[PDB]
Amino acid sequence: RSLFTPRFEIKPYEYPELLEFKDAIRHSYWLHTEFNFTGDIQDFRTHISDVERAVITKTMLAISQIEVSVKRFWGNLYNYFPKPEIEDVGGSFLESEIRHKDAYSFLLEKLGLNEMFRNVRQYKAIMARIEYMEAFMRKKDVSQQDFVLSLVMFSLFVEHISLFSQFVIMMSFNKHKNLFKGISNAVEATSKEEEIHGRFGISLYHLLREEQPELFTDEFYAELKELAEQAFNAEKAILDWIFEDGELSFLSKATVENYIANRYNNSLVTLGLEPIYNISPAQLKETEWFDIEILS
Amino acid sequence: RSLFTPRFEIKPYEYPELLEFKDAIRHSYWLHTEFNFTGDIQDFRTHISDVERAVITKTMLAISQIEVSVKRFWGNLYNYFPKPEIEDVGGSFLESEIRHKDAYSFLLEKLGLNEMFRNVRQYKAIMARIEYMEAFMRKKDVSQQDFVLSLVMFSLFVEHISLFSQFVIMMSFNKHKNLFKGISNAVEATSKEEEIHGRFGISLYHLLREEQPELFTDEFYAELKELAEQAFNAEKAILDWIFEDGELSFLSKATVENYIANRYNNSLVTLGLEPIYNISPAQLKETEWFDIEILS
Ligand SMILES: [Mg+2]
Ligand SMILES: [Mg+2]
Ligand SMILES: [Mn+2]
Ligand SMILES: [Mn+2]
Ligand SMILES: [Mn+2]
Ligand SMILES: [Mn+2]
Repeated sequence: RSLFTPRFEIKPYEYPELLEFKDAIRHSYWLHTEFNFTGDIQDFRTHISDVERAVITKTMLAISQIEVSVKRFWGNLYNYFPKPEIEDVGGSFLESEIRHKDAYSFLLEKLGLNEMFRNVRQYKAIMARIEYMEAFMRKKDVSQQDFVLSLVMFSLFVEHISLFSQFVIMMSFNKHKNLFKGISNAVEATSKEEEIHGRFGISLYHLLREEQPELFTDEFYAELKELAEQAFNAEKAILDWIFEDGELSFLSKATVENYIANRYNNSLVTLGLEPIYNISPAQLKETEWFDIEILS
Repeated sequence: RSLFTPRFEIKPYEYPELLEFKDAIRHSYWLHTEFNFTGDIQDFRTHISDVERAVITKTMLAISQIEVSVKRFWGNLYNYFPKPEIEDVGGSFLESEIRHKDAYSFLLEKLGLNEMFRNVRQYKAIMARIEYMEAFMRKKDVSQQDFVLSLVMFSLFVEHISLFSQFVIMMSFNKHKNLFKGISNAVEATSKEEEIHGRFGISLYHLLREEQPELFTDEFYAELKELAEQAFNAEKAILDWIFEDGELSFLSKATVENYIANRYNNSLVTLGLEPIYNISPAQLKETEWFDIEILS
């Protein structure tokens, strides 16, 4: 049994447990047309302060900078792991990313953000994210080991963390102020699907660690740690930018930073590595409603 | 404007009209778990003749030989036409083919046809189909002209013709005898999506004819006609095989042949070529109910 070995016949499956990720993404299926964003537009116009409007503007630009794009990694995974069950999951995930793109493209239009988004790659903090996401993928085609590192970084640090500070910010407006219910619904649906995407990569990692332990060298983990540090520093910079004009009365920048730092620790621990950030349990209690909503 | 030219920015779309095929396939979305097949299994065991059982067995094997496979052409289209709107349609189409695969894999298992399907290449007519489908694709990466020929043959023949004799056969049991209602519903839903798939390819053909006329040489059309004839001969052989133990009391082989010969003529006319076959109006009237059902 090897993930890298092509298999022509559909059945019997070699990795039947992976099909649960296809079942999961079918259950999570959603389209933005299931929500009416009229109340969100009203909220953006007259129910928030200028400080809050600046936060929401930059948070939605940051979400869209990932979601409003062509995302083909999961759809292409079969080229590296040529298994029928890999294509079943990867192609279903790619379609889910089309649905996400349509949702956030619609929201950019409705919030009047198209012009700002056209220039989004101008913001220094966005450039920092682009830098690490490009670094994550740069060598994916060089070797099996380099591909596996790209897969791990994408699954555990992009899919499970990059957008989550923005997801928490947007859903916090609904939790604390009963505002932006439509965007809260779209963000919740998106979060659940990104959780599924990253968990697929975690399963692949555990399989790969058993099948080809020689890929997982000291050098592999040292580079992974360096890349994860670059990613966290960039997502902190995104938070500094989002809150540059003032913080929210109901959710501080530090609390959001603590939330994603805990997710970096969790990803490192999932990989077998040590956690490195000192987490506030009190601030985690402040945001734990989000994890209960997304995962329960 | 050129389909071969990469575009990075999502909006504005260069080919916004192609997004209607994404809308269409979202509207047609279905899973086989929406249907109860228990009545169909009982029908297969107890409510049909030995002649009818042979027809259904081979017809379901023939549908499955295409549908129960790894089908990546639409997902890979972006590699050749690197447009966001192409990925939107192609990725959504690929996911629809995963749903088709799951439906017919389920029906193979429920009808006890797994072992027959494992040996489906023993059948001469199936080998004839494999041969033309391989011929359609084997040069797709040699040149732009070869890729477009593969795209045209896949669109106008594999998606619009290959399975449709089998779709008509399966839905005819419900139409004339109120049997196999579950499979009728699944085949109807499959037919609607294959219609959408082929229509997308037709739209691409018309665009390419205008943008890239240098591809559509006398030699291109000569090779197209040769491949189309090879494919139609093979689908006639599939029909001969499906009915070789006897024809149905309510639907003759000639009537089904006439139906697909008309579709074949129509694909040729769509391409600007002459129709090949004389078509019986009376037999077309016998199967008109099917086109009404699919096109509603
Ligand atoms: Mg909920
Ligand atoms: Mg109907
Ligand atoms: Mn997404
Ligand atoms: Mn994702
Ligand atoms: Mn299909
Ligand atoms: Mn199709």
